[PDB]
Amino acid sequence: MLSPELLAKAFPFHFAFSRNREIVQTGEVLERISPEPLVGKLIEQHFQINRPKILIDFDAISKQPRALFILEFLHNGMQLKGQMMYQPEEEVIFFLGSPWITDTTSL
Amino acid sequence: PELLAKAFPFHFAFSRNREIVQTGEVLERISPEPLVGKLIEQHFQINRPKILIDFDAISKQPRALFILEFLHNGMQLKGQMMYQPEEEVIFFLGSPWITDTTSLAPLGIK
Repeated sequence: MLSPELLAKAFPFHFAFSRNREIVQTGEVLERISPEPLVGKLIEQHFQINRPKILIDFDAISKQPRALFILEFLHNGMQLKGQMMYQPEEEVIFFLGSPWITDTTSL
Repeated sequence: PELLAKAFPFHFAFSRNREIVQTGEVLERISPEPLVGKLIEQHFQINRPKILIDFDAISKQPRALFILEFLHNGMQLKGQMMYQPEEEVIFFLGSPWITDTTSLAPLGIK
């Protein structure tokens, strides 16, 4: 029921990836923040998954739809937390992440 | 900053009297009634942690993930409660859990 334009705007720090681990879309704020452009790049060159303890693996990720995911943006060290929303029809996962705001979190 | 208002379109901010003083762009769009000036407990419940809706109590859980439920439709918003001592407000930087059913459409007439 969710508009793709609405989803993207609702989550300014999201990224979406395909099963080859390539990033296919990013939110407005995330893109503006990254030094390299993220679309076309592999997840593991820009992110680390801190929680749950699992592989950056499309299939492994699709098996945990209720888990709170915590990813680190390797560039600034921000801890992004959120849902990994699986779209089986599109063969895309959306990490609908947003940063924890601590005193030393720099955007 | 006031980028915070933009990067968290579902946020709301509140004061010690539990009055909502500010809301994100998307939260207002989907709300059945304007939230600014309303009391938190008329519109939301806290599911996690198992705490009172209380400015002081919330301010002492700075590292907890809060789960609030928007009472109107059962939407679960998850996020940080970020205290701002200099402004005398807490920001709930929540985001909705997204399901097949999720609508981020404005409500229409009535």
